Amino acid sequence: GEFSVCDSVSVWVGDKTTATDIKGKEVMVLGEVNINNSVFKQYFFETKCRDGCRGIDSKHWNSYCTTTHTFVKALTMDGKQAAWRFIRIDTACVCVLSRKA
Amino acid sequence: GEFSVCDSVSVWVGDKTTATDIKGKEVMVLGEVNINNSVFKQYFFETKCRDSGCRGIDSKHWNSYCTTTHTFVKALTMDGKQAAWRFIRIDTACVCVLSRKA
Amino acid sequence: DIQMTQTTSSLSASLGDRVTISCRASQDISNHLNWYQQKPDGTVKLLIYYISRFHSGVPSRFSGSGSGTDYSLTISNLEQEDIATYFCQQSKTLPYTFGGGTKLEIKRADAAPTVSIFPPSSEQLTSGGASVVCFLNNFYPKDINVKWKIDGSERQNGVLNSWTDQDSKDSTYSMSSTLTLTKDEYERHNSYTCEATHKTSTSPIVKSFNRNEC
Amino acid sequence: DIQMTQTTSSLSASLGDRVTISCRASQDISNHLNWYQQKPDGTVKLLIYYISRFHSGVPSRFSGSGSGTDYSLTISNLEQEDIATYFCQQSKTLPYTFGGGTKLEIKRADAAPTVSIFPPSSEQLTSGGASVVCFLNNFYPKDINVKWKIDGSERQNGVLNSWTDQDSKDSTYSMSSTLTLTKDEYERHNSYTCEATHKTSTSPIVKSFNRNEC
Amino acid sequence: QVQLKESGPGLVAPSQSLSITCTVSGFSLIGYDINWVRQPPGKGLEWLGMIWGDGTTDYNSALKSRLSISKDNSKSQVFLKMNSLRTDDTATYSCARGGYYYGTSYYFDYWGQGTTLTVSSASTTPPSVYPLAPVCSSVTLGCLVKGYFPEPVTLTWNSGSLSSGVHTFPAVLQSDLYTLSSSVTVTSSTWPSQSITCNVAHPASSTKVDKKIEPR
Amino acid sequence: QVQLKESGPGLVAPSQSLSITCTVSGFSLIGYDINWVRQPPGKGLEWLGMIWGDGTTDYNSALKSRLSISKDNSKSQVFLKMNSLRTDDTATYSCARGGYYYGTSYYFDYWGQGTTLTVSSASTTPPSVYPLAPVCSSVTLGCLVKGYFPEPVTLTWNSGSLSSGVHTFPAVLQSDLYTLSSSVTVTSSTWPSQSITCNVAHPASSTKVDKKIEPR
Repeated sequence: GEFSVCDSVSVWVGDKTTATDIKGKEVMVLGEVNINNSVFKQYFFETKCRDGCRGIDSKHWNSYCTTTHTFVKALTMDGKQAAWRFIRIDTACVCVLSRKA
Repeated sequence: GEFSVCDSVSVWVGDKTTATDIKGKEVMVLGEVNINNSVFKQYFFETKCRDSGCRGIDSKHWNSYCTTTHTFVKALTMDGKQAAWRFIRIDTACVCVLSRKA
Repeated sequence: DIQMTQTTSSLSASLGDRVTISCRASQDISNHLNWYQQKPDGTVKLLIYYISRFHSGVPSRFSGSGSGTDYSLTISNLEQEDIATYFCQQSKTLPYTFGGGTKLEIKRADAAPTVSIFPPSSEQLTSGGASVVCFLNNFYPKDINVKWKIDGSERQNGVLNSWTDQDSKDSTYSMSSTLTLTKDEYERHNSYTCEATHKTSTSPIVKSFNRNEC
Repeated sequence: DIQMTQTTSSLSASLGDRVTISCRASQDISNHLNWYQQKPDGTVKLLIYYISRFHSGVPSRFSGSGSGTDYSLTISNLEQEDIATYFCQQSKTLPYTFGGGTKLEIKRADAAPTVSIFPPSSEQLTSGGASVVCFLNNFYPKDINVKWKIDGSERQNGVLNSWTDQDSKDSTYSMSSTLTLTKDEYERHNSYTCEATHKTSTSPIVKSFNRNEC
Repeated sequence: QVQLKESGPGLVAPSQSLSITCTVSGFSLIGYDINWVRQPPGKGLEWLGMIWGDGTTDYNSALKSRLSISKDNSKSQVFLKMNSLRTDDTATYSCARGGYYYGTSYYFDYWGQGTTLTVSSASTTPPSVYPLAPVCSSVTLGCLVKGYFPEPVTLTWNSGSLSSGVHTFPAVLQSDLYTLSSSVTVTSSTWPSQSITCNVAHPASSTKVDKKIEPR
Repeated sequence: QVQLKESGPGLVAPSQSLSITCTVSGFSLIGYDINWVRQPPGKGLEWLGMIWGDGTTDYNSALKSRLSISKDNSKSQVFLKMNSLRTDDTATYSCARGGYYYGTSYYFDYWGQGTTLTVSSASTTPPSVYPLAPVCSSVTLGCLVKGYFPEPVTLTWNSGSLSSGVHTFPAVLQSDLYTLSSSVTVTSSTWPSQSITCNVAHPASSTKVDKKIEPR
């Protein structure tokens, strides 16, 4: 059969209040979005690590599992100005290598 | 220093015309979105694999290969004749998957 | 909808054998295929998802493959705890559908049944009924025949039998037969006999009692 | 803004040595830190991103670390091709900022310069000017002194010198000195001398020519 | 540290409504889809519908809009509701958590036990319970549980403690009433010296009876 | 197969506008950010702004809204525009592609060569080019390039083929005019028997001169 090299976990995230946008700024994410008289609860699909990596040649390589991110558009607030901004959310768990000594 | 186990590549995607939504249905993705008299071009941040398995794998006890995994992101779409805000599958990562030999 | 089909819904194997449960989708589902195990205790557990991936806490001996619209679950080195029903599910598109399942009997050595017979309780006779019960416990294989007698004469009507599912620990079967009568009919006769015939003997195992002998 | 600082903007090492280029952010940038190499040919190349990650096609001997707001690039086993300027960049937040860079000289054995002197071209005299040029080529180290003479008398004014950047192949320096005069002044004198003094000798290397001797 | 438990009426007559609640623990409903599933006696599983993490729903079109799911995230409960029941809705109903391996694949990682539901015009009848003492090594005793409706009954011996060598036979249905037997094998010194009792629960009638087995 | 090339005027007077275009190849502008960067002579790099993949922009506030970036995806070109230039805008300007390692970090993976821009009131002056023949093993020859503006000039020998032992010295500025020298070291059997020529390009005046080096 087939295994992950790094154990991941995916969930819906419906209680996001803050985030950092693609320009590096800390912004406030609204709970509700409004697209043409249509009220949607603002939800995010995120994946991250489950707390080196499985199946690594540990004789020649140090390693560990790490959470990587994606940018997804979201309704936000940079102080007083509401806007459609890309923000950083968890999207994956991937292994990263390191040569010893 | 530090290396990827599987080589990924990230781009913006601005010419998406189709996609499959979270309910398994093939839908049409619009080029432009309208949120409160504000016209944004519909863009997507995607990551996938860069084409003898994964780097740094103990190949004596493990078969392996690099694979593109996905995420769901909200998008303005068209299920036939009805426009709606749907979650769709886009590329989001490259990850290694193992397999025991024999 | 997408139909999921398991053409063989019954399967019988021995300890150590390798068994294949198959599954067929009516349209292409690509890799969106999960495998579940429903034990007789009622509980359901995810074994394999995405054709071949393992859910945490699942034995090495399970294995998932697939060609086209055809999908197999393979259990190598069959162990006693694998008595269960195995079913597939496509997660490609709504509505999600499941195969009808494949039930797994694990073979064992032949075992004759322990037979016990019981007259009606005194409580039941006060009510107006009179059921005579015969347990045939812990036998293999599952096929078995129970004949009733009243005063050496065969009695076919009023007989309701019932079979347990295969025991998960010892792989045996059990079965109760019940001869129901009215109080009046039961008091008109003396000898009541339960007679079990099984592959383990050409002669049937006979248990009996007499009503007025007590 | 976030200031990126490289406090030592000049560094000199020998082949095989391990060198550390350092960088300091004025606020926490966490791991959003990139390292670039600008060779003297003008080209710029990404070496390392996210503190320690390698861009494809980058030597093993480069290495990235960091503590707090401090970040280092380490080049082990220094090779001849590493003559370049090394600069950092924070990619945390806009506006993106860069450190002022750290230029790397690679040491070599001392080398006296090849000196050659040239009178004004016939073309230039027709115009009204008269430049006398002296090249001092392929020397090390970089410090050097050029004195001019007209008829055995020192001439300080009208002298413009120019220095190349260190040669990437052989690690030497080169330098042109130019004595500019009016045509009239040049025709009133005969002997013109360029005199180079260098660490490689206490006696200066002298090159000369006479105007009317041709 | 993750379970789902379904609780429901057990019996409802044709044309009346159905309410089942799935009580969830070890995780939050804000984060996870909940699916409803159904297994008619001696038949395959059937997906009824789901409530996604964000509160949205999807149903099997076969149900003709008769089914609806809602949830209260704070109370950790999901609510199945079905109108205009038929005998075709006779099944065991289970809830199951949805789990994702990235957005690449989807599955049901945790399942509730299941609540049995019978749809019928017949009335709740409690069981009569009778002892089965042997006739005039190891000895076999018994418990006849006659004339109840609907299923199920649960049967234990000495309140669970006597677990080995127990056989509770599936019920048989004759004339709208269920009859079931159970056996236990204990040691001949163990009986009748120490008492052996038969416990029989029948949730639908809320009856609970104990019957000691006494010799003749 | 990934490059960026910047083309620009070379000279503009104070208060006039500036247009540079970045011509891109080996990739599509639909998919990648493009950044603009600036290095004044003998000073550190400075980020000017960027046009994201989706066409939106962000600029360095220090520029006081004087800068703007626009793009044409079909033509593979990015356009820098700057109004109200000052001598402070004297720099080499380069475009660079943005690259992402997931949404986790960000960098400039590919860099253009750079176009030199001088902001000044002075006028374009073409260079006079003079040969440097030796006095009355290996022989050293030369090329004086006097009195031009602005920078740069490029200098090759035998149209590039004579590349070894070439030293082109950085220009020196005296009285609003640049003067530069170049040397080449070749074999005695190569010169004077075979001809040696000095090629001097000056893009700003669109002049190109060749000067053969002849003995006295």
